[PDB]
Amino acid sequence: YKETPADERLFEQVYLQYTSEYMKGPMYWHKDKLQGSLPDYPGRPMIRDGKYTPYVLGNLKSFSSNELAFLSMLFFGVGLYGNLQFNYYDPQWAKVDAGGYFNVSYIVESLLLPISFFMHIACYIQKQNGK
Amino acid sequence: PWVGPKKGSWVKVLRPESYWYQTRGQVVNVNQKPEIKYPVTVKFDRVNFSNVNTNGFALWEVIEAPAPGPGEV
Amino acid sequence: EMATLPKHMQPVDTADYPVYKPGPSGVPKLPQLVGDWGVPLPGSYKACLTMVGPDVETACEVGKPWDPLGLSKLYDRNFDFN
Amino acid sequence: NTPEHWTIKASKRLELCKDNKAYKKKFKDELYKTEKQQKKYATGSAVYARFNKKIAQIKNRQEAYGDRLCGKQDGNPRVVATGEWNVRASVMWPASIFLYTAGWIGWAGRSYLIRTNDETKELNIDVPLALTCMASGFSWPVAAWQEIVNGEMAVPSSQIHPGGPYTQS
Amino acid sequence: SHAVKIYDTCIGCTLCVRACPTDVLEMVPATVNAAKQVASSPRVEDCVGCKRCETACPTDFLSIRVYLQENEETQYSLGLDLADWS
Amino acid sequence: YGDNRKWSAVLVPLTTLVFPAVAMGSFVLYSFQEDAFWRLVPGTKRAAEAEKAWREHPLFKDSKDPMFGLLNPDDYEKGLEEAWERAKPAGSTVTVKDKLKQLSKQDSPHWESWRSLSA
Amino acid sequence: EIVVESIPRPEDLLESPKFPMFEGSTGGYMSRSTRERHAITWTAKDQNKFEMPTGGFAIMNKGENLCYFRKKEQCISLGKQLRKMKIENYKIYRLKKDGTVIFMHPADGVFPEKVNKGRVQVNGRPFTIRGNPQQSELKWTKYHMKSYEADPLTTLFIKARVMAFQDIPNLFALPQPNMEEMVPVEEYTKQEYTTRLMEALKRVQDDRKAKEAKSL
Amino acid sequence: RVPGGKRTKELGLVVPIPEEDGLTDGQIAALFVVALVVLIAAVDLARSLYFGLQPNKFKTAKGKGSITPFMKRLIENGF
Ligand code: CLA
Ligand code: CLA
Ligand SMILES: CC1=C(C#C/C(C)=C/C=C/C(C)=C/C=C/C=C(C)/C=C/C=C(C)/C=C/[C@@]23O[C@]2(C)C[C@@H](O)CC3(C)C)C(C)(C)C[C@H](O)C1
Ligand SMILES: CC1=C(C#C/C(C)=C/C=C/C(C)=C/C=C/C=C(C)/C=C/C=C(C)/C=C/[C@@]23O[C@]2(C)C[C@@H](O)CC3(C)C)C(C)(C)C[C@H](O)C1
Ligand SMILES: CC1=C(C#C/C(C)=C/C=C/C(C)=C/C=C/C=C(C)/C=C/C=C(C)/C=C/[C@@]23O[C@]2(C)C[C@@H](O)CC3(C)C)C(C)(C)C[C@H](O)C1
Ligand SMILES: CC1=C(/C=C/C(C)=C/C=C/C(C)=C\C=C\C=C(C)\C=C\C=C(C)\C=C\C2=C(C)CCCC2(C)C)C(C)(C)CCC1
Ligand code: SF4
Ligand code: SF4
Repeated sequence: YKETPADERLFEQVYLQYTSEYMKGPMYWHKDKLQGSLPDYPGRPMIRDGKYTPYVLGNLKSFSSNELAFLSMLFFGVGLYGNLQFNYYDPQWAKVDAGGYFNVSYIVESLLLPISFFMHIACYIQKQNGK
Repeated sequence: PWVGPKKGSWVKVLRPESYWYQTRGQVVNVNQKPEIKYPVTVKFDRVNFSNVNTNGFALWEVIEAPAPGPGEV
Repeated sequence: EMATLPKHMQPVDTADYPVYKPGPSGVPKLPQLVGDWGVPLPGSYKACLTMVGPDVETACEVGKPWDPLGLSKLYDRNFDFN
Repeated sequence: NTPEHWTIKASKRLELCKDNKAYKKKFKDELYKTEKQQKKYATGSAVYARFNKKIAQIKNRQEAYGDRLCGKQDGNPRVVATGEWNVRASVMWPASIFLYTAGWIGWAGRSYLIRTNDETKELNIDVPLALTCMASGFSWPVAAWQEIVNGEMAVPSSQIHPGGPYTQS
Repeated sequence: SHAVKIYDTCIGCTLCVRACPTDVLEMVPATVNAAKQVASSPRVEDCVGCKRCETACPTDFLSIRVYLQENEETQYSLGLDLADWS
Repeated sequence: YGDNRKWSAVLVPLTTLVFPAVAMGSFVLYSFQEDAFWRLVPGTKRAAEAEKAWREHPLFKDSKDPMFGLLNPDDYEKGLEEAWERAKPAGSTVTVKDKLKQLSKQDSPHWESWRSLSA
Repeated sequence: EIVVESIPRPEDLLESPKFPMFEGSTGGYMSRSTRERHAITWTAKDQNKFEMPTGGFAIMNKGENLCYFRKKEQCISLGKQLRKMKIENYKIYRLKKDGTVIFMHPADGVFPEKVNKGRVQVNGRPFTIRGNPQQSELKWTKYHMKSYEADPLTTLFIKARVMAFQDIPNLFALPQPNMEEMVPVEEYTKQEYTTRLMEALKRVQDDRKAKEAKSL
Repeated sequence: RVPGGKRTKELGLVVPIPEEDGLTDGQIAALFVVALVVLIAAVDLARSLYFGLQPNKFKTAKGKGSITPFMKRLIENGF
């Protein structure tokens, strides 16, 4: 019997497949397999089956899709109202120049618009996950 | 039997380091000896940087492809 | 007669693994939020032929859509473009 | 502050050349230099006639350029590149004609290459076919759009060399 | 010294061996190719790094590779004549 | 103003003529030491001793092994033998242990031959 | 079977009948500053004019001829020229400072271009040139910056590792060590400790599964 | 000064010079003492950099080594 190049390639393929499965397994320890490296943090798998998990939302993973949707819509409305009022329909620059203080409501309100945006992406993620 | 592609047929080279990678050549000949690692012989109309026209490839480095059309490499 | 090439000897063509599709490893790509962008397939022009809309106004009939610039075929072309 | 100001004509940094003091002064100085150079030679000289022709050319150039816009400070005619077609010294007309001609050249050439497909024909030109392709390249816009649409223009990247290998094989 | 390596793509045409200026290479019996021989590099200590073997290699990409190592330069790899490190 | 030039009269020479000359002479003397530039010149006793110290340390004693990381080499080997048994061509005399030994071994006697100088 | 010639040191052999008739030049070896030499000895049927690698020309004696040079390169170039003249009996030796003679060029008596039995491939790699492992993959290991010297087994293992580490979704994240449970080395069986480690790993995996299944 | 700048000559820009030097000998001496401390520390640092880490220390050095509790907490947290 002679070990031909085809036989060597077959051995290489079987070795590659089996040992790759082994390395994936817990029996092989490498610096790239630490937390913060390639593998997901234990108990918090971000992507599963090519779909975002609730853990991508961090602390909002326990919020239902319905309440996430309501919060996103409410934050969008309030933040848009605050931004428009601050910028165009109730400008504060003239008052501040005169010496008055801003309308504290508008500044805190305006932050809700990006919060509303991210709350919608969280609502979609939660809904897409069956929650 | 013929292990590799038929003589004269066009094969697309799948060797990443080859000057003709992903382009097609003609199978000049195939070595039927099982002990040859790179039996297939493929010639290309485009000479590489070393002005070499033909090369030897293994059975897994060449796949069967249609003859190049007009303006295709 | 052809000697059946073993699996380990079988070449792995590059065309079989496009950029828009997971590679040989089989790992799904990053999830998309706007839509679940599945593996696209070229069927734009066939769907255009099947679709309703063309009726004698441009001297055309169902299965013969009016598309002089062929903007419906650009979806099929993007498979060859990028 | 108005849509009317979008046009380059209504700009504060430009003025019509016929009304530009700097433009008038520059041309007046060019004419003076040409006349002073002319005065050196004899009246009935061929060089004298040539200088008369050059002076006429300068005057016609001034008359033609009077309509174009030019900056207040330097008074040199400007080229409009906003995209306004109906404006003097517009870049669109030269741009469009050059783009057509350049596409003609490229199409012709690509067509010869596709038809020949041979280094021997590349070296020793098949002049009949070359002239045929040059003549045929006039419909290049329609032909190129049709080929792009139908997939006869670009080939999949898997059919051409991608480059050097960046990973282990 | 430099590193002269040979890969199985070798076809045993001997051009590298014939182009060697300081006789670093030699053909050895093998079964990998039809010529039944593959170039070897036993005397890599004498390799100067001229890459004439690489120039003469026919294969699509070289079946013989010379990796230069400037940190490990020796007198043989430097072709020293007027000075002697031995 | 300028009465501090007495400091300059001592410092400018001492800093730009004396110190550079001493540094150059010391550098020439240092160049001829056994370990001139041990962290960039191969084959130095100091470098070899440092490597041996790292090997002596328990954590790093086998950190230079490319195959390090297998918690259970015996189980890995057993699985590899099972895989090769299933995928074995008919009448194949190639064993997993023998193949692994052959692949691990190679013929490269000119790799880092300067190690002899250090030891 | 091969016999190494005496080849006396050039400083000792001031005048010999073997030396060919050559003009001489300043391109010869510097005798004051170097001691290592290379001697080339051949046999010629007739006196053929040939060019010395060191400067001018020379005439080789009918019979045995011997030349001295500084470098194996010079000796090998002269040997190539002699081969062109069809002189195949030439041999090259390296002469140390102390007179030791090392037979060099026809190492086994057969020219390298001709295949010979008993020759084994050295510095040979069993894969295409691009089969070498990635340099970044073997870092802080034996082959820290020489991926072209890794053994085939190491190349295969590293390749399999890079294939394995693409599947991010199912990769075992190494448990974080409990630094509290540290004891002096002085303070059982290897198999028993491996088994205990395996029980600990299974417990960690079960805990991870429960934690992830809590909210999913 | 003999100015060579067009703007300097035009505008009469000047380089005023004090009557007395800003710092005294004692102040310069104090600064030089601080610089000497810096130099000694820098020579020590250069020696440490040249010799790098010494993993042999666990064989002979006094003590049994120590890791700060915060460092242990960082290790447990991971990267
Ligand atoms: C068949 C002719 C032809 C065609 C169709 C193209 C097409 C292209 N070239 Mg160009 N190219 C050509 C000849 C041609 N090239 C030649 C001869 C050279 C050598 C100087 C180059 C050097 C070149 C470079 C360095 C680059 C391009 C690029 C490009 C692309 C953008 C256009 C551009 O940059 O133009 C600019 C064109 C030039 C600088 C040189 C043009 C030379 C002449 C004018 C054209 C030759 C015509 C030919 C003789 C026709 C004969 C036909 C007749 C016998 C019937 C595009 C794919 C660019 C690219 O990659 O974009 C993605 C780019 O970077 N080309
Ligand atoms: C990095 C900052 C720096 C620089 C670039 C200079 C530059 C200069 N100083 Mg010095 N000087 C410095 C800091 C610096 N000084 C400090 C902090 C002090 C206070 C102690 C002095 C006190 C001082 C005096 C009293 C005098 C100078 C003078 C000079 C001149 C000649 C050099 C000399 O005599 O040094 C002497 C000074 C020292 C030896 C003190 C240490 C200087 C610095 C900290 C060294 C930094 C080294 C650098 C980081 C790395 C060097 C690497 C090397 C191996 C190549 C020159 C303009 C002379 C002058 O004015 O001539 C007209 C002069 O009489 N300096
Ligand atoms: C439950 C369900 C469904 C549903 C639903 C339904 C009915 C959804 C309804 C959603 C609804 C009703 C959403 C309103 C948002 C209002 C906003 C954000 C207002 C902002 C308003 C703003 C920012 C206004 C600002 C100001 O103008 C103010 C006020 C006064 C002015 O002086 C000043 C300015 C300009 C600053 C489907 C679709 C049927 C099927 C699905 O499967 C399940
Ligand atoms: C805000 C507001 C108002 C409003 C409003 C709104 C929202 C209005 C919306 C209007 C809208 C949505 C108008 C679309 C037009 C689309 C056209 C013309 C497309 C033509 C496209 C054509 C002709 C394409 C042709 C081709 O592609 C074909 C088919 C096949 C190709 O092969 C070939 C070509 C490329 C040639 C009022 C009502 C004004 C009152 C008041 O002011 C307040
Ligand atoms: C040794 C011994 C013993 C002892 C002892 C005794 C009694 C020892 C006494 C020692 C004594 C009395 C030591 C004074 C030092 C003063 C110094 C260093 C002052 C420096 C001051 C400096 C460097 C200041 C410098 C400047 O800032 C100045 C001022 C002006 C500024 O412009 C800047 C400069 C830099 C110029 C025991 C205890 C009896 C028994 C034991 O068993 C053994
Ligand atoms: C209007 C206007 C303007 C603007 C403009 C713009 C912004 C444009 C854009 C443009 C663009 C953004 C474009 C794109 C493109 C893309 C692509 C993708 C392409 C491609 C191409 C091709 C493919 C071609 C081909 C051909 C032909 C056709 C011919 C010749 C030959 C050849 C082959 C080359 C300005 C201000 C300036 C000026 C004024 C006016
Ligand atoms: S190294 Fe190149 S030239 Fe030498 S035997 Fe191999 S393929 Fe032929
Ligand atoms: S680099 Fe030159 S000396 Fe070295 S092995 Fe190749 S041909 Fe011989």
